Amino acid sequence: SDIQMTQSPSSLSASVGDRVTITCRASQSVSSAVAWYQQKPGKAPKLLIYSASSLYSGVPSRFSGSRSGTDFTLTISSLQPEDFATYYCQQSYSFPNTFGQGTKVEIKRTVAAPSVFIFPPSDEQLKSGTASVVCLLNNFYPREAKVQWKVDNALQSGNSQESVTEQDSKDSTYSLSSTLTLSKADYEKHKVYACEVTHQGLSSPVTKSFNRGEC
Amino acid sequence: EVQLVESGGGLVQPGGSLRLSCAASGFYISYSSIHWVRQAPGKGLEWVASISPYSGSTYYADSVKGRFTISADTSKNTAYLQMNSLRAEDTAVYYCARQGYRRRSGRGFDYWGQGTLVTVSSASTKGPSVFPLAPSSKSTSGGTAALGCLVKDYFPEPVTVSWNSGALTSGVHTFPAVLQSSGLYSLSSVVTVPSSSLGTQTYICNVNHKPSNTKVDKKVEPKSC
RNA sequence: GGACAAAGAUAAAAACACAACGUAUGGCGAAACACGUCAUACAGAUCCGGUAGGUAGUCCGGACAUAAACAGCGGAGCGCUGUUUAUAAGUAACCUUCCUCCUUAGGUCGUCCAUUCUUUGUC
Ligand SMILES: Nc1ccc2cc3ccc(N)cc3nc2c1
Ligand SMILES: [Mg+2]
Ligand SMILES: [Mg+2]
Ligand SMILES: [Mg+2]
Repeated sequence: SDIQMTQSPSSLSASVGDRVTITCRASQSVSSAVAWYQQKPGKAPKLLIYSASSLYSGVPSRFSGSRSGTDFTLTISSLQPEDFATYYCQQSYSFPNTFGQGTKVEIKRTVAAPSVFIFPPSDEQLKSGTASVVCLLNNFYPREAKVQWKVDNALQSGNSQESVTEQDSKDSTYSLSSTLTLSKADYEKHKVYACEVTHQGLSSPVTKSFNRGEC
Repeated sequence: EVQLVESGGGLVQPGGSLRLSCAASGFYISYSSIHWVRQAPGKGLEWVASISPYSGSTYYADSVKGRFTISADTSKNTAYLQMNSLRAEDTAVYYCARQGYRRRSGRGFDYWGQGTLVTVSSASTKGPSVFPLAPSSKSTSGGTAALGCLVKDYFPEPVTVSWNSGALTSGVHTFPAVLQSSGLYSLSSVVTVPSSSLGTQTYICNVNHKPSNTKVDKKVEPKSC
């Protein structure tokens, strides 16, 4: 039977100087054969802790590791701006090796309302034979937001794809784009298209809409 | 001084074979365990395979058992991962890692490569079709409007987007590409500009897709009335 | 006094040779497994009877314990249970008694200790 490593929490929000703890629970004994790593987006992981308590050469002291039974914790005594990354735990007691699902450490910030814009399909795209309508939610925090597309005030499901940016270096906010892809004919069968955003910063749903064939 | 460089990734069709290499420098692979770990785009690390020192013992994960072979060539100081009968789920960045000395670093992986991308897909290289996202015809909210381009139906990655030939770099968000049901990628790049400039200033996005040899400059302007 | 006899108490006591693979755990070797090396442990010298009175780590016989092979049971592999076999060569070799034409053998009888003192019966 393979060993499972369950990492909690999947995502954590904290500020510079915070003490952070991430835990990993093993389905069976793994003794002390546990390691932790830090992967910054687009970069290879870097070894942080080995043998589940030992600090790897050259790693900052603030990072520590503790073992209680089959539970292992990684602790940063005081966060620094360079310490915001995804963190992984790994067991190496028995093959096959297994990794934790990861924990992303993000900057904590003021609740920020999204600025919402709606872009109608371009004429070149309708000449190409497809229609895409793009909603943009700009500079908002936290990353938890919802977009409800409405064609002629009719809710649409399964035709919308979303994409979110990594937290900004300066504003520490996330931006989201939602794209609704409809057939050119279907885009030409409906007169009203709206984007409804429900976010914590938004006291009420904020909707930005256009009509088919209007300026 | 210690370095690992993976190579040999790329795009392969489902059911096809690929062979990854991990060239080492600053150490001899015979005295260490070598591991291959893959990371699917937007997903976590997944251990793939390992080779032990002085025995050649090979260990694999269930997801790859029977289809992957890990080997080592000491004279070329290089590890290898042979993948046969590949499928879309194998698409990932593959790192090779050195396992550290047990006395110094336990069983942790102390050095990794930059990774190499493996894309399993039947899609053919397509040049991106860049469309224009017009700034709001109505007055913008906040006094700054948003104008963007849509780089849609391009394979494979990556694309590069500049604005005004790179003169406009502040406030631009290029979104991560999303794979659509077609198997082709799509993304959008948007910029916020002062609304006073929308009629006075012309905004162009420059999209480059080197794999297809595609350079496009698309002008985004407000629409009629 | 001495002799024979029985019954007691006491003491004694087996030659030569006794091997060689390997397994497990842990440490170390640039070392999760394999490999090499070192340390430690295991690798029937348990119990009983007999062997014309006695002496067995090695006999003969049996039991038990432990290991291997085979059979059965439960959820190919894995774990147990039951049976068989094994646990040196060797009670081989030499010497020796008897028997058998397995006779250039096979079996079998021996190889060691049995001292000292006490009581009684009859000469
Ligand atoms: N070599 C031998 C031969 C026969 C033996 C017979 C014995 C009978 C009883 C005992 N206690 C020890 C014995 N030892 C013997 C040693
Ligand atoms: Mg006896
Ligand atoms: Mg003796
Ligand atoms: Mg015998």
